This record gives sequence, C-alpha cells and structure tokens, in this order.
Amino acid sequence: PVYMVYVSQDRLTPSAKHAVAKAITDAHRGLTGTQHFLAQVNFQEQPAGNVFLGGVQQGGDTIFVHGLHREGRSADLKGQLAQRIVDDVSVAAEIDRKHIWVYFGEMPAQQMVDYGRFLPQPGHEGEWFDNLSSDERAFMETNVDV
Amino acid sequence: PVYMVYVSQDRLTPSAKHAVAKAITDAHRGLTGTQHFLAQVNFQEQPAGNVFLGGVQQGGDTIFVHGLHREGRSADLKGQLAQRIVDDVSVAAEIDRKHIWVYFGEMPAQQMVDYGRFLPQPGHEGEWFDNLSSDERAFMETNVDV
Amino acid sequence: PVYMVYVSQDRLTPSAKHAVAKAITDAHRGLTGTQHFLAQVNFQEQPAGNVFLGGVQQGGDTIFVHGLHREGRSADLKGQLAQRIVDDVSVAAEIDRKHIWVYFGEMPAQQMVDYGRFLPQPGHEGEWFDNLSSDERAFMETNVDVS
Repeated sequence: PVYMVYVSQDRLTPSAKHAVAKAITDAHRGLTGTQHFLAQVNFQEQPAGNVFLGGVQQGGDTIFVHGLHREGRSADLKGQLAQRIVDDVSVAAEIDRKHIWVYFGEMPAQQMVDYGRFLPQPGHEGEWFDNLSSDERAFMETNVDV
Repeated sequence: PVYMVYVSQDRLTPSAKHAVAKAITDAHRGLTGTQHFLAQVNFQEQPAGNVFLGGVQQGGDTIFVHGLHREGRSADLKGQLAQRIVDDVSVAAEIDRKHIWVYFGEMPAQQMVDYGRFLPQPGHEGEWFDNLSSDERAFMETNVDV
Repeated sequence: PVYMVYVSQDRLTPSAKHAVAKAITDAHRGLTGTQHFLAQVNFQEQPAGNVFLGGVQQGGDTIFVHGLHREGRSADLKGQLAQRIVDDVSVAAEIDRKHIWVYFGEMPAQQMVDYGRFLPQPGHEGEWFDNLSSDERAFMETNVDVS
C-alpha cells in the first residue's frame, strides 16, 4: 500500500514516526497478508495551524491517514483494518483517537506500480514476488523491520 | 469530508487561509447538510515553483482542491458543490478562477473514519451524531466556527 | 490531469524537477492526446526520512506519483501510461525504477475542474477547448513547453 500520513511539523519525533509507520505496516500485513516491504508510509508534515475543522484552526494533533489500496478486499476486512489503524496509531503516536481520520481509496491493481512493477491481485503477492528478478527481490527484502 | 488544499508557501496569509477554509466549509455544509465540524480543510504548502502546467514552471497562484467524499451524492449536487468551491475560493483567496482546480474523489462510508469513528451514509448525520458519546459530541462541537 | 509527485527535499534540483515534469507531461499527451497545458505536475517535497518501506526509514530516493485522471480510458492504455511514467521519470530523475511508485485514480469528468472549468470526457478535449473564451484559451496556451 501507500499510506499518506498528514501530520503537523515536529508533532512526531523520529522514533514516533517510526512507531507509527510500524503500527500501520504491521496492521496491513497482519490483516491482508501482503509482505512488510510493500507497505509504504509517507509522512506529509505541515506547520501547525494548516488544519481547519469546521472552519476552526487546529493545533498540531490532527492525523489524517489516506490509504491507497488495490481493489478486491471485503468491506468487512477494510473496516477491521481502518479500526486497527486508528487504535494502533493512537497508541504509537500517543494521540487520542478523536484526532485520527482514516480514509481508504481503492484502484485496480492493473494501474498500480510498486517498486517499478505492476501489483498482482490481492492474495497473489507470494507468487508475484517469487517471479520478480533476483535483484528486485533482494532490494525488496532489505525493507523489512523484522 | 477532507479537503486537501495545495497552495504555494506564503500565498495565503493566516486570515486568508481561514477565509478559504470557511468558504469551502460553508459550501459543503450548505449544499450537503453535513455538520460543520465534519469538514476538514488541510492546507498543504510548497515553495512556489513546485507546480508545472504543460511543463511550464508556475508562480505561486495555482490552487488545487482535492476533496475526499463519501459515495452517495448526485452528479448534479457534486457539480454545484465544485462550482461553489471555485467561486467562493476565488473570492476568499483573491485569485482568478483560472488558477483553481477542484477534483472530488468518493469512497464507501464503511471505509471512512472521522474523529476515530466510522462515518454514516450521507443524509444520516444527525442520528449518527446522537448515538455518539457525550465526550465525543462535545469535542466535535468545539470545532464550529463563530 | 493532476500528477502529485512526492519526493524528498533536495533530491530533485530545479532542473531535474523541470525534466521530470516534462517527462510526465509528454507521456500523458503522447498516449492520451490531452493537450500539454492540461497536465499539472505538483511536486510535494518532504524531508528525507519521512518515507518508510516495511517499517524501515528510507533515504531520499523514493518517488511516488499519484495521478488523478478522468474515468473513461482502457486498462491497456493506463498500463502503457504508468509504465511510460516509470521509464521516463527514471531517465529524467536519474533514478533506478525500483524507487518509483505510480498509482492512477479516476473520477467522473463531471466532478473535475481544471483552470476553473469542468473537464470534458476523454478524447473530446478539442471541442471543449474550442468552446470557451479567447482569454481562457490564451492563458492555457502560455502553459506549453515543447523542448
């Protein structure tokens, strides 16, 4: 996946960013079976005060997670995954769940490219990976936080 | 909704950001009935010169509004809403409409979370809000301008 | 289109940003026929270390292209266009294709506004361009780099 994570500048320490990235990655792998290394978490920082809720300028606590997924999973699974992101990002970032917004968008795998390659359909990641070139597999394997 | 608003650094003062956020929020509230506090406007600033049109580097005037919505509204209404965003942001930002781009993306409400809670179907925002806890209601209430 | 291009701060010089924007623009016009000036490339820079892959903090090389398109094109065409972006951004940015991610999202043209106007359906950009104003056409034609 690509998870775009919109946070205020300096709200998350580097270690908190790492914990939030791990929380999202583990949740995605845990519920979908996709390999760790396909989960991209891309932090987008902006100065505090760039978020407005109902026209009211916010402090730095809002977190918006925009997850970009392949089509093909059930509404039930996507609900479980969104809830798990809310719960686990809240713990990892020490931010109340009321600050956390999570939207999932989906596209056909045929118009999605990770690491320069088109993605397979959900659940087919194992044989897709095994058929990648040796150097591609090796590069991908470096991106696993156990 | 979440309205991602891509603008050049320094092109909007704090009051202009507030005015643009209110223009978008009031448009969405007025045309959809959704509660004031559910409209997030999230300003994403980048240095001027990071926008290219037809390969030509731009100054700092372009505004791209990426609105992320629940599925369920009519094409008629979404068109009214996009037009009203163009008209009212042009006034609020003192920018000519030729500089304004507005795209709406839609997702099933079942994979959309505001304030840590899954959204209802559009017209059902009152009863959704009333089944919410007292503390959750109170926190949302604080996010209503004026 | 709008192509949101997520890169690390200082990985692309002003010259490389221009070259990447032209590569993306030329790919889109070449395969879709849409005029040059409707291709927006919007660079989003963040500090290196803000990207994680599999939980591992990355350096500054990842490039994510999020393309926002009208509905209406074939899966074949979208696949050719995504591959061409990978290939041509790899050349323009001097970056291995393994670093390049490209996702296309699509919406009805009826909820998409470029230059303050609603877009036509794919393939009908000529008639759409012909039917508004002289000032608008002039402004769009300033946004054409062919070199």
